[PDB]
Amino acid sequence: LVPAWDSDIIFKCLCYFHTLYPGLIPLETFPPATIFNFKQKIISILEDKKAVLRGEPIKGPLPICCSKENYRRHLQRTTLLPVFMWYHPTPKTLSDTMQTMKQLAIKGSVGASHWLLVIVDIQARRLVYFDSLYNYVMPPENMKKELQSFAQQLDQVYPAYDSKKFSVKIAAKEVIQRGSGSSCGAWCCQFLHWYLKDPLTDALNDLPVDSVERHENLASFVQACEAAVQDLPELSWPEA
Ligand SMILES: [Cl-]
Repeated sequence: LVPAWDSDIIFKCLCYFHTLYPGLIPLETFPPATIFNFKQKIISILEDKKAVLRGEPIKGPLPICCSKENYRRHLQRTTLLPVFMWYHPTPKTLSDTMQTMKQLAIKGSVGASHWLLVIVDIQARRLVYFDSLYNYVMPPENMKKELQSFAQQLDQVYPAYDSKKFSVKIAAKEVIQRGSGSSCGAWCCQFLHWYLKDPLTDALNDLPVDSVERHENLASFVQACEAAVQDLPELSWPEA
């Protein structure tokens, strides 16, 4: 009784978050990033930011629902990439992950599929990894090491003025989404909103223990989001 946010409603919620926090670029979720290509996707966005900062053309392709001029403006302004990752345990490649996702979508079934969020905070030079199921993909200390290596590539790809290094944070210390099959999308957008309000958010440590109470507060958050996006344009990037 707090249902599944698909890629559509996650996208709209991100558009809405942009209008509150312009630094956030509302990256599309169709087709989404995966465990296999999220690094390439991020690198490619930051190379496009660098290009735009130099008045150069961009490479990486246009988002489907965004004009070229508007995308450039977003890339210029953005200080935060919300990368939504669609995962399933069975597929072993990008090609198979894509094929699996298309199969469950064309059946409208859920499966063992799951949303993760990686936040690239460019201002703070911080990678934040949020898994509402704690270790659905791999243990957190292993994700940490994998992301620290990634963080060193980003130091080369997107240097700071003073060689300040990208740091890594694993957000969830425990399973957050307790006894719920479907709430992973919503949790991702809740955590993102907390982070936009306060990048040093302790909101995950401050949760109620009671799983039901927790999911009621989330149901609140979800209704407030659904109200705010009701009138907002469909399949259409906000103008930066
Ligand atoms: Cl932006």
